[PDB]
Amino acid sequence: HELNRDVQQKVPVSYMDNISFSSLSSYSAGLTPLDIKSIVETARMTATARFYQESKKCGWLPQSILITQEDLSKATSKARNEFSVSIGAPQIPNVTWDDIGGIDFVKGEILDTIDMPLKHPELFTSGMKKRSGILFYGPPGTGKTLMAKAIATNFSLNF
Amino acid sequence: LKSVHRWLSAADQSEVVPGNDNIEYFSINEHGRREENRLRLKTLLQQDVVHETKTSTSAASELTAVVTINDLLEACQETKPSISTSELVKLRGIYDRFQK
Ligand SMILES: Nc1ncnc2c1ncn2[C@@H]1O[C@H](COP(=O)(O)OP(=O)(O)OP(=O)(O)O)[C@@H](O)[C@H]1O
Ligand SMILES: [Mg+2]
Repeated sequence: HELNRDVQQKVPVSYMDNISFSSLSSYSAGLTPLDIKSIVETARMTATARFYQESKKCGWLPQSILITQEDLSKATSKARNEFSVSIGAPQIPNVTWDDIGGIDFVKGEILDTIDMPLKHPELFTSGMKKRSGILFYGPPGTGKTLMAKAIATNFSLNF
Repeated sequence: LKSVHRWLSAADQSEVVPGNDNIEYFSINEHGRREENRLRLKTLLQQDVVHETKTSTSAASELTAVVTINDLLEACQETKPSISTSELVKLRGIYDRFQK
């Protein structure tokens, strides 16, 4: 009802329940400073555009505007860059390099500093042991530019 | 750390509430690549709201942080200074009498 009421157009609007509210909740949303309204409206425009696209006597008319996860992904990625002054970055600057913890022992240990505060060993006290934060010599000549991004996408959630 | 690793060695598996990985019919694969997993996950997430933020695995106490001698002797040998200490016994030698 809130998505519809302002569109006077007789054809109704809806999402469809294949949406992943959990995949929105973090991967799609990061720090974003509310005004999620901007997201949902940006989607509603784009979804309506493809509807009026097919409205030109194309192969079928599903008789309702239907939002889709792809337009939410596009919308959120646009929202991170239309705010072009923003210093931030998306979560997924990384491909083919998904945290290959077996390629070497050191890769087998980067995961320590993330897996632990993910509370998988315990619901830690948040008030005793100093954090195993990493100060990376790593491969000194080259690598580092990639390294942090690679782990950050694949076992964490923003950069 | 030793106590935590013993505790983790107790918490070392999903001892309760295993994953409900029931497999439905092998759908008639006239087309597609039988990627049933994503559809099954979407269906189960929609129907059960597993992320309703109330259930917990609770395979261990999250408590009972036992402490014991058992690993303390991993002190082994300390990498201490003052294996050679002539400088520091000369430090005492400055106060051999009460002067300064
Ligand atoms: N171990 C590696 N395996 C594969 N490609 C690598 C590796 N190390 C570096 N590269 C290449 O270089 C990139 C990451 O290292 P890069 O040369 O950008 O670092 P850098 O600019 O020296 O880092 P820093 O941020 O410390 O200045 C990767 O995108 C890849 O193209
Ligand atoms: Mg660099």
